[PDB]
Amino acid sequence: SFLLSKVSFVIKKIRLEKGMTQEDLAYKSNLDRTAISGIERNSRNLTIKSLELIMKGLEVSDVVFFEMLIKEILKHD
Amino acid sequence: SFLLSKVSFVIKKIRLEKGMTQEDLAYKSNLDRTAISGIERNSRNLTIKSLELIMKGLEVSDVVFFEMLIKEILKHD
Repeated sequence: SFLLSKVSFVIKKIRLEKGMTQEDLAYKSNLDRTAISGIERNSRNLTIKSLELIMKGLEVSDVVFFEMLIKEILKHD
Repeated sequence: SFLLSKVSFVIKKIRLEKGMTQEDLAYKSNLDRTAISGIERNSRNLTIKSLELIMKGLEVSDVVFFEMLIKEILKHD
């Protein structure tokens, strides 16, 4: 699907712009590394609560995240 | 948790703007009515795939959804 693949793509794009490894995010987001890897490959089973934990771990506001998700969808869907 | 409470607010807001019942949304979204009620009652997490199916069931684009969520967070914190 287009949404979960865009959510993952935006998580990875921000994590690398902040210079972070999957381990680093895992530790800051309170989710296991395998979880992070999994979501970055497919975000279908990401919950909203976890996505919030990920945003806190990237240190990115929800609003910014959503604005990048919309920009990605609009420009590339 | 904060994100989920605004997501739950936006779902309910759109559902009622559209004049749809919870039963109607449940059927169109592939999610139990018990599920929908819990999501709106903040007593229940939600996956992105679930949120996707809800948007389809509301017949709103993800972009419009997320823009409404951003306005809600921004104007009302």
